[PDB]
Amino acid sequence: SRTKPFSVPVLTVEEMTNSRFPIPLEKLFTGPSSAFVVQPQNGRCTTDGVLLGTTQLSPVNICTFRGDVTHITGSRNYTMNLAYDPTEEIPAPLGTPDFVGKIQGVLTQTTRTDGSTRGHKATVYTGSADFAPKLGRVQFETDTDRDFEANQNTKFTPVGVITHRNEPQQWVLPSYSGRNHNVHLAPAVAPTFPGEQLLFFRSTMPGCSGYPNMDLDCLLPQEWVQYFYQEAAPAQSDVALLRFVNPDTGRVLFECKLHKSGYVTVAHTGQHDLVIPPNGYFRFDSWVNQFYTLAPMG
Amino acid sequence: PFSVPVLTVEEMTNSRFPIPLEKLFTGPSSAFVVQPQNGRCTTDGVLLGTTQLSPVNICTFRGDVTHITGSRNYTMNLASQNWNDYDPTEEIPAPLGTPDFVGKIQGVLTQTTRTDGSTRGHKATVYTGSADFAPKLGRVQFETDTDRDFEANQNTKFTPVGVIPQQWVLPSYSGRNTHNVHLAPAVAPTFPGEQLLFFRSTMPGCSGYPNMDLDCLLPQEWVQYFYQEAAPAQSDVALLRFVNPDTGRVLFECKLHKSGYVTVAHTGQHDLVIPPNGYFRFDSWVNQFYTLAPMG
Amino acid sequence: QVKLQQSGGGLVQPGGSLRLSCAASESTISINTLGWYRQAPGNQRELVATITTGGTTNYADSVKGRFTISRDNAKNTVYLQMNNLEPGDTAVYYCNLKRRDLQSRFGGYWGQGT
Amino acid sequence: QVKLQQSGGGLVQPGGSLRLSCAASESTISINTLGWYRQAPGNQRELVATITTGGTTNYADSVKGRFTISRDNAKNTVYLQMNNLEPGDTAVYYCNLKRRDLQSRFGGYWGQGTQVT
Repeated sequence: SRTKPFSVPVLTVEEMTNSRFPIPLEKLFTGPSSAFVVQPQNGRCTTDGVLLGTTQLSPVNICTFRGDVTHITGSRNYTMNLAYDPTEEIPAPLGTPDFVGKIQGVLTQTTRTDGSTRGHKATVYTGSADFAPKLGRVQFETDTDRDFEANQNTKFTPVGVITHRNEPQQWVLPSYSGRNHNVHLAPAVAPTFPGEQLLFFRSTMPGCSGYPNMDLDCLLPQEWVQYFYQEAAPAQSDVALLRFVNPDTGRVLFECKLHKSGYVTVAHTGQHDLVIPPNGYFRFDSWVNQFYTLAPMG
Repeated sequence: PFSVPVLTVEEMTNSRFPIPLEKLFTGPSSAFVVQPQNGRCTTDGVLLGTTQLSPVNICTFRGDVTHITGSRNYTMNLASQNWNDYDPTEEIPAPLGTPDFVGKIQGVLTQTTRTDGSTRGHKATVYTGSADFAPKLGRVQFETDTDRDFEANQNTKFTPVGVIPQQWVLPSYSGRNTHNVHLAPAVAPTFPGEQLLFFRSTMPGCSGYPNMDLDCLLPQEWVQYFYQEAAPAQSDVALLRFVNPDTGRVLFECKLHKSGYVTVAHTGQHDLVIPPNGYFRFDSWVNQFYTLAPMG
Repeated sequence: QVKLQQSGGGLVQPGGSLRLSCAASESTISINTLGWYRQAPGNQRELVATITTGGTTNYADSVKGRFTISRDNAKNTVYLQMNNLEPGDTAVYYCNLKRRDLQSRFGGYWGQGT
Repeated sequence: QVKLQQSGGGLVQPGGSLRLSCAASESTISINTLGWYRQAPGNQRELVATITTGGTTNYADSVKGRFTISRDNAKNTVYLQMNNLEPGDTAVYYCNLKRRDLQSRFGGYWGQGTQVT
């Protein structure tokens, strides 16, 4: 029948949310991606509203954890059983962290019988041998040995991350089942047009210790994921031409390629932080063919 | 045309605290004044009160810190979410995303030094009922666990986690000196036999025995949707229907007023029992004197 | 968003055999569940057989043993081999695709029916 | 969503005075900025006056002292009293409303221009 028109939310870069961590977006970055594998499992959705990988709709439940917790005796560590069918054809529980690193946050527990509440500094290492979210359990190191009760509802809320810039590695996927392979992964992403690179929506993660690599790049904003999921407009071409427009003056600053699979590319060469007006937004104009040459932007 | 997004209750986010919604509640509201300043938005996409669009930037705090010597407390001067200054000339009650209730909010204060990349994080709390809680003047105070670590002229973020609270009592945005200004109006059922419909979450607790119930008038996703679509209200009331997608059967109906709140036909407190896959659906525009069928 | 094309129906008499085919058209091939259901006179829709991308099959107790579902993920095409067809099997047969989108709440996508 | 209706145009001769009015229509009255802009033949559109619901006024440096903006919250109406008019004030004067909605990013809401000669 008649096609539903395609659209992108009218929002500036600083009004949208990063889809790989529950923080706002900060800038637009571009750089070569051949030296590393870009395969995030969050913020993955096709343009017609089909979620991929471990991507869901709620922007708060990113890198969060929920369940019941058992103390590892002799340590300040605790094991959380996740609340989960391992049979769903997904790489890991929805919202699982899709990068290797040490995430700091708060473990909060509630005791049902009377309403007691508890909170403690927790950390989870996604590259740890005891990080098996696909199997239904993860490990947190806390600051207590007796405070968290058994089989009480416990929530992990993330905050940030803990040789300089050797951690966290954002382009290295965790092993969801352990050390002895991942399944149902979203495809890796690379620009298949000469002179084109990926355009990353970049945020700065909060740091809690040391000298961490606080850059976090996502292919699609969370608001874009929610919008694509809602509208479910079919892709009439393989790539959709988006133009960055100034709403006051109407001047176009640059144009980009929005691929139907769910990533953006620009015509540039080299690492570059895009300088844009604070009120600029992305506007959809047309569906372009496979031979479309983007006008390059400095 | 007008519409509401096809989402279940448990898939949406509370607009007064960055946490997922949990249930639907309804009850009498005569014994308290319902005037929240977050999660307020007209149906044609006009934000009211201290409401903005980011669902993660609710109850957060950004700026620079100064140490109160002899204590573990700190004083943060506020910057807008774009890292610009908070301009108190803005005809808003307080910086957008400000907590709109009295209580102690626990969280983490994180700081980064620009030159070398040193980072620190510390347990912090902010009391919205305190004398030094004056966001409208561009200043808040934080109770920390350190007296030495946080530096000056360095960007600092406060991310909330939970409470240690009077949910329906607004803070004094400029302190105990002045009154609050440009408040979103209080809502109440103006039709006989009707009650308000609250989207209810349970706030995390980190100490003590706090009352963790938090009700919002609109889910944050509804606010984003209304702001994006900008559909003009053709009537005083928008008739919504909660529908089970498996069978198509209507569970109940409710009235979405153009100012931004929902009412149901009920009498007495009740936590609504709903199917997990149900969603709200817009059907038509009806007048204010439309009698809803009783809600189970 | 997703189109479905059925073929291979018809009518046999007791002891006969048939084979149904359903080809899917997606802009990007997804991980989905593809299956066959059937609807009888004055009777509601019931399951015949479903198959996933990984290969998990679920058969209805009525057709368990006689009917066989098969899948080709490269072509996104599902097949249903019906052997020992008996009068209790005369119905309209629908092909269905269910993936991780909004339409999943409402049952997914459907074919014409035979 | 928002409707604006202006009135008060005409022709004066140098040294004269006139007054424009603009009434707004909203389904729910908002905290907003009501103002006047103007565009001259072959010229860019420029600001002449704004005022908020709280009363904050902003004038263009060319019209300070001669032009006076006024507001009525109960009637949701903005008035512009232009005294000591110049031949350089011949232009189309537009009424503008800006509230906290999406449209505000594209310049707010506009009324039908009013010619001033």
